[PDB]
Amino acid sequence: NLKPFERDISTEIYQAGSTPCNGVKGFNCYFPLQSYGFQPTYGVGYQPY
Amino acid sequence: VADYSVLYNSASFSTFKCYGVSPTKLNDLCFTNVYADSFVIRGDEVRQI
Repeated sequence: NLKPFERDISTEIYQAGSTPCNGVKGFNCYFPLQSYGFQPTYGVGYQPY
Repeated sequence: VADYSVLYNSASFSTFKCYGVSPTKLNDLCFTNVYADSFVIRGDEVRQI
């Protein structure tokens, strides 16, 4: 967890869970970054705020 | 008393997936009851669970 007023600009692939997988995806880790699924035609929950 | 170290840390099985709790935190954590549901399915039906 990140403390209040703390900045991390690193975009690279790092440890996700409690077990470091040493860089490249594998060894029961996952890809940390995700993208928004925003669709204009769906309801309130998918609307950006 | 169930030993989850040889069940997880040994990596003797094919795969495992956790929800809401890390697999390394299950040694120091536990709940009231634990159940085991045994059934046989196909490979394409694994994602349906």
